[PDB]
Amino acid sequence: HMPLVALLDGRDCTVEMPILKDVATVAFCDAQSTQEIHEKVLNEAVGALMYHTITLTREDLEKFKALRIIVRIGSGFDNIDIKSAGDLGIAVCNVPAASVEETADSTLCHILNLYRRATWLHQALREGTRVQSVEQIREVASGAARIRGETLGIIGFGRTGQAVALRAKAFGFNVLFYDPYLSDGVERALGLQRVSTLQDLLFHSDCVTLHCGLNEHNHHLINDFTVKQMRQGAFLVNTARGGLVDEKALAQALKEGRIRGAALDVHESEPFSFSQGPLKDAPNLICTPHAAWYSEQASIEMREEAAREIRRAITGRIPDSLKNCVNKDHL
Amino acid sequence: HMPLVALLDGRDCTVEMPILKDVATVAFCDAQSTQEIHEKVLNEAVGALMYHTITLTREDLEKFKALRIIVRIGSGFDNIDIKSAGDLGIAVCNVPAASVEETADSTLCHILNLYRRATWLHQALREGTRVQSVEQIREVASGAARIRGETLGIIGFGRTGQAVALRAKAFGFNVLFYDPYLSDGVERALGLQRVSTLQDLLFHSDCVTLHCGLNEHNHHLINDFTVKQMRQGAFLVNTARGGLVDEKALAQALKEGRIRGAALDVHESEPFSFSQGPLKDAPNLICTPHAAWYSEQASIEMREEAAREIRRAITGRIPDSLKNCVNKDHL
Amino acid sequence: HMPLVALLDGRDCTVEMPILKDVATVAFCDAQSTQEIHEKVLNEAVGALMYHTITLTREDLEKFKALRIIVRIGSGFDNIDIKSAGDLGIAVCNVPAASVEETADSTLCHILNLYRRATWLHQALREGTRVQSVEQIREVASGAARIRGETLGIIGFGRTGQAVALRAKAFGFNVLFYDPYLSDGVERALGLQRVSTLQDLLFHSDCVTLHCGLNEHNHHLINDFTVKQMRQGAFLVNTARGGLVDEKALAQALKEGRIRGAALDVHESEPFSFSQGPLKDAPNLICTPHAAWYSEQASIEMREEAAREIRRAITGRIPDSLKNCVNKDHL
Amino acid sequence: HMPLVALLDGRDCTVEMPILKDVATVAFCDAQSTQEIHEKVLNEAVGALMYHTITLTREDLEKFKALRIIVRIGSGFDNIDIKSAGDLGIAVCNVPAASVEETADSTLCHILNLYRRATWLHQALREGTRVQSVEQIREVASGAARIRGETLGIIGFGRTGQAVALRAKAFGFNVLFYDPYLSDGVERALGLQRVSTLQDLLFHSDCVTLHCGLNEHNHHLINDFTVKQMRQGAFLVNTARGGLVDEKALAQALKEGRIRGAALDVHESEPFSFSQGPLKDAPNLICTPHAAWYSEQASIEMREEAAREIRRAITGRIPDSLKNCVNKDHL
Ligand SMILES: Nc1ncnc2c1ncn2[C@@H]1O[C@H](COP(=O)(O)O)[C@@H](O)[C@H]1O
Ligand SMILES: Nc1ncnc2c1ncn2[C@@H]1O[C@H](COP(=O)(O)O)[C@@H](O)[C@H]1O
Ligand SMILES: Nc1ncnc2c1ncn2[C@@H]1O[C@H](COP(=O)(O)O)[C@@H](O)[C@H]1O
Ligand SMILES: Nc1ncnc2c1ncn2[C@@H]1O[C@H](COP(=O)(O)O)[C@@H](O)[C@H]1O
Ligand SMILES: [Ca+2]
Ligand SMILES: [Ca+2]
Ligand SMILES: [Ca+2]
Ligand SMILES: [Ca+2]
Repeated sequence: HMPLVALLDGRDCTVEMPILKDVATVAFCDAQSTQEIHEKVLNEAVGALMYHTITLTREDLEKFKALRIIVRIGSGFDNIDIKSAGDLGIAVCNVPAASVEETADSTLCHILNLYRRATWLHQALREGTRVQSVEQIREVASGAARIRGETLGIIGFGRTGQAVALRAKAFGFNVLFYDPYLSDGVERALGLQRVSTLQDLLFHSDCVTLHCGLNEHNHHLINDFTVKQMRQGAFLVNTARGGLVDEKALAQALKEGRIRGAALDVHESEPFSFSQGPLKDAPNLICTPHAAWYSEQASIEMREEAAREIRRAITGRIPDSLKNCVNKDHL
Repeated sequence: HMPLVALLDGRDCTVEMPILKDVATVAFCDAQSTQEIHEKVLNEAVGALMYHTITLTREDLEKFKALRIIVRIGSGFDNIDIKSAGDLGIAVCNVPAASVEETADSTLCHILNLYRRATWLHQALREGTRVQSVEQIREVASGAARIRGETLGIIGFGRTGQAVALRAKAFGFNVLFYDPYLSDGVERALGLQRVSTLQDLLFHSDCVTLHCGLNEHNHHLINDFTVKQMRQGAFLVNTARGGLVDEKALAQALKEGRIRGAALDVHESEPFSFSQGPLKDAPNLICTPHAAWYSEQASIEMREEAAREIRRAITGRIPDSLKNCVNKDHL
Repeated sequence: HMPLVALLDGRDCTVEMPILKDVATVAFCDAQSTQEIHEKVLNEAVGALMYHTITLTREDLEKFKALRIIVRIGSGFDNIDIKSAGDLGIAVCNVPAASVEETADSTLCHILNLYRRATWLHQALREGTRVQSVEQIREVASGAARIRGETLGIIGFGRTGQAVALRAKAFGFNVLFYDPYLSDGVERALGLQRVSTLQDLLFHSDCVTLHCGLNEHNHHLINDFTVKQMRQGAFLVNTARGGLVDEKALAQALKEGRIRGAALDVHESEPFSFSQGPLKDAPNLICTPHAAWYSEQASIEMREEAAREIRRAITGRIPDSLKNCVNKDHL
Repeated sequence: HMPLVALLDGRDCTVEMPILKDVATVAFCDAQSTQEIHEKVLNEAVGALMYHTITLTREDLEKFKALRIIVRIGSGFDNIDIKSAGDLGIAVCNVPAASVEETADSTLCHILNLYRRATWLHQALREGTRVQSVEQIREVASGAARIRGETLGIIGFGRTGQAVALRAKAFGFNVLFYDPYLSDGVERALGLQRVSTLQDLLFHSDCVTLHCGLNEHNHHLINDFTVKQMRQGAFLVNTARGGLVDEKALAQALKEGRIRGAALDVHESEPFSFSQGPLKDAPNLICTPHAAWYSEQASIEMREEAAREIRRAITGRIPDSLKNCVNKDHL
């Protein structure tokens, strides 16, 4: 009788089971919350696989009586109290590399959608707008702007942020980044300008894109205060984490025109709806349902890697055998 | 009393008049056809400014009794019989450089919109789709594909085509082009692979993008025959000219899935409508109303350049003074 | 009995003969001048292969009594009177693509050799210089300069020039070019700045590199006059043609320090010697013996292509069958 | 009376003193070894500035009776026992960013010097070689190779390594790297392939370039064993640290042709001489006297930064105030 591993917030384990067949019994819960988890898993689950639709607090984690590893199928782990998980003796891991370029591609797509208004232009044709003269073109496409010379400010200069920068350079962007945790000179290897503070980044950027994890020190990084530091008519793009932005502040900025447009793949409350929330009636808003990460090859890659990480934890020694443990310090 | 210059298919001459004030009387016609042009212009117009919403055949041009220059405010001139215009002693000019990067940016936006489905994903949220689980994400975003390793086939390797290639390289595309008029070795300077025939390009390309003018030899370049030469599930993008594609052929390819998606800024009949035409009910279609060229700075640049070209023709010697005459041979 | 083809200024025909065996008798002359060509070739040679070490004037070409094609094994043809050759009914062809990237790589090597002084630094160690302290390093390497922010001015924006630009961009150069024959907007497709005149290019460039053919209108393009228009302490690089530079002017500029250094793969009189010529005692000079074009694969590629061009001329119709005829107008 | 700071292995403190004037007395020793340091500095020196020409062992550091900070004017600190320095309560710092791009430029210069033989070709002309025929060009330039398609293997994917990769991509290199300390996915952000082991890197690379620090685990990383794992006729470039290569092994590889050429800015014993050492008579060797880092702007930048770091240590709290302390763990 092998250890039990549970896919907490999902139903499909097809990609994982060929890797774990002779290692662990695999069950799933399709649970949005811990309340919806059968007590068989809580008391006996040795490992857990998990996406982004369930959050595990210290109280949620204290209900598990035998869990020793949690593997987030994906890069971000802000939905898990990793320090409490470490206190309780539970290793938390992630899969960081699978969707780096997918997300950067989705990001560039949203950046170009703002500067070129292709998505809004398509809606206008879906809604029946007639664009016959060169002069109706200019009106319907009003706001489309030349990209060369514009300044793109990247918050978070890690893997995805650097992929964004590389792509942005080819379109003629002047690319800056702000990352207060990187060592001196990372800007030089890649031929970019770096700034010391968020205020400087927002001050100089016509378009601000977010590419940092959500941690204890940057909740609502974009807030009513820091939004006033953004250039008039600036763009905001967020394919990182919804909790990084105060949507109430953003909603007002868009309504008053202080921000000309925003493209958001993530939101404070998901799933997102154009009928519920602070952006209920905000203008110049493009939204995708947390899909910037998804490609068929990326989805398979991350699930196979996560399954292997579970295998390494069961058959090996924690945390030495793990390749992407994110709470070694708290463990 | 100065020579008369007429903005044929438009109303706004504000950008042009400061340049032409002391050179020519400036009138406009706001005419979609030659039938709608007041006979005062036909008999006395010495020069003409024109966009893409009116076509001038040999018969249309023979109605002008004093015209000696036509300046297309824009790069393409397929809407003017340039060889007959030259026969009749009328120089035809264009403005090629103003929207090179704007169009390449719109093109990359449409390419990424197909590979990432951001525009379709936004529609699904506008239509009320609920995307709660990781598993509804995969379904709603089904078709989104990893770009690295994919092959982008560029038809037409001129200014816009080369800007497309440069940008595409940064996303990991394998970029080929087909241009049967360029000299030997242009592929080498830019680090790209070139193919000899359209069939080869379509054979190897997962995504085909068009960046050639519409001339007498490539009407319906993409037709029922050449569409069968495209890879199964390939992408098509067209920000060049609508006449290059047989939409009846494309409509069927999209319906049967031989082409997974198409992004079109231009169409056989403009203005485009999702309710009229061969693509009335075609799936996986993204459309923009011939706006890939438009930025505020590009629109001003092209109009000022065209006004200067008109000035050079009136005050100087034709065709020696013109900087962008496109029918010197037929003149 | 087949037509005779002669390798005029060489001995080795090994690469060409498998292609021409059943098409033409192949002889060689190893001749630096026409005076050294056996009269059998002059009177009967139907085709000719040729490198850069022999020049054919109208008088040289009038000695051939049956020649109908000349194929330059290489890109440049300034050593052939192509217009007189056309008058006499002789097609002249070249092979332009084989060494585009080789030359751009040699160019970047010479550019970096000037900015980094690696070649001069190696000489100093060959001559026995002792570099022990950080302070002898600065002295021996005195002149080495930071590249980011420097301006590279490209004269000639064709295949090699554009390959130079692409590479130069990655090192942080600000790249301009001057090419008075290209159409409007070529700078935009590639994300570069263009200037109208040679004076402007030389005015703004810290390092000037030449990548244009030698034609009737740019002999001694760099002369005593235009050298005074160069920035103080500027760099000059020439991998194009020696006839483009007045070496007497350059020698003085280097001696007086108006030019800090020059890297030359070509020269007014070849073969080059550090003991003969106007640069006999010029300082800060790096020289290579007209080898910027050479790689093993490039040398084979060009010779096979040239052999095929000869084959096409003998077995087909001139000039219709030729792929790289450079005097179709004069023919 | 202020604290004393000593430039140990140098004489020039001009750039540093305006920053330290009112903070510390500044003396210099111009010492290649600790034996040559006046005892006034040993007993009273509170801080130390230092380049790469003196090494400080535990025994050297134990002679200082009041030293509390050492600042290496430069990136590498392999010449300082940092762990013993930390044991003795001495913070060790460096200046990492000043010469990132200078070194990458020197590296690319040496890489191109090998592939293009420009430096060797210039020597041949200095030695009087006559290169008249196309056929003497091929012989004298024999070995010059086409770069597109070649594989560049980077050992060490930090700041300089990544700058090397970016530049190398533009020349057509296929760039791999090996860095066993970086997290999963760094290769993806930058569009490169990564390998797990040194053997794999050496196996696939036509040209191997070193860009890692010298630490306790990679002395003689390139040794007689690992040299046999290099591809036949491969290139080696080293602008990092001389101690990374067994020159006896390299000397033999070059003599037998297993390595076609090597470009070395650093060496096991410096200063380097072509008359002393294991490479006394090694062929196909290019050498520079540890100058890859030097530009005028880089030299000033690093000295001002180091002076500021000394100022921060004297006027602030160690190690909290330091911006580039490299032994916080051992302190
Ligand atoms: N508040 C913040 N502001 C800017 N950058 C941040 C912040 N928090 C984290 N980061 C950076 O975001 C990056 C995440 O990269 P990755 O997780 O590899 O995509 C890291 O370089 C972090 O240092
Ligand atoms: N039928 C065709 N197929 C491929 N390329 C074409 C065709 N017709 C024209 N072109 C090319 O399209 C390019 C137009 O570039 P531009 O007008 O500068 O954007 C030129 O390089 C033409 O040679
Ligand atoms: N005097 C000149 N100044 C600047 N560019 C020139 C000059 N003469 C020729 N060229 C350009 O040099 C380029 C040669 O390119 P290629 O022969 O393809 O390497 C062409 O673009 C020419 O227009
Ligand atoms: N033995 C080694 N093999 C490969 N990479 C190494 C080795 N030792 C250190 N490195 C890497 O070298 C890089 C140094 O970068 P930097 O000091 O920023 O130029 C870091 O990424 C290290 O992980
Ligand atoms: Ca703006
Ligand atoms: Ca596909
Ligand atoms: Ca200078
Ligand atoms: Ca080789």
